Amino acid sequence: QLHYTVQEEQEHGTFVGNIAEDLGLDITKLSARGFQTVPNSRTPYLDLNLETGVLYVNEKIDREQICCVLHLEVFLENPLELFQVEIEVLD
Amino acid sequence: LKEATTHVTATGSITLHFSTSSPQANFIVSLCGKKTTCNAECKPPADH
Amino acid sequence: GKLHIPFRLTPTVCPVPLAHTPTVTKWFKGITLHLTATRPTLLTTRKLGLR
Repeated sequence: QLHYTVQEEQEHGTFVGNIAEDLGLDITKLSARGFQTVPNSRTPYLDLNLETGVLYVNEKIDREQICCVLHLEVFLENPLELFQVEIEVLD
Repeated sequence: LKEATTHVTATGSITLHFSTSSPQANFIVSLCGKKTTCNAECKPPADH
Repeated sequence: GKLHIPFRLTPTVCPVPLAHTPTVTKWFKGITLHLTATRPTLLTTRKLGLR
């Protein structure tokens, strides 16, 4: 449901998006509710910090190698919810 | 009976709700200490 | 030596369909469930007692 964008050849740890602040989920309840990346919609270019609910760059984004966008999913328990993030890469 | 305690002022009228499984309702209401018997003839319910 | 076997079978959540709600008609000591299901769906009934 989320739509984010990144520039071309960003660096590791650079900001991409804030999942919790955009979805309205409470930040301090992420650990008790089990905020975690869905094992299916995983990418080798973007990872999210579990505590802050912030998705950032894990590996340098190669525009030629990945291509056309990237997809990721998060899941939360008690209550059980699933969310999808789609990220554009510029040229 | 549905309810347990009733507010009571003086020389008045109150109402209570109850459930039973018998066609006859011959039973004892203990209104606030003492007993009082009650008689009825109940009907079968419409809903199965 | 030993190598890891990757792709660990991990728990997750995943959606399942919710079937059309049955139409219950009530007759004496019983109920008739009118059921619509495009795909095969499981119906399980039990009695709330000794047997």
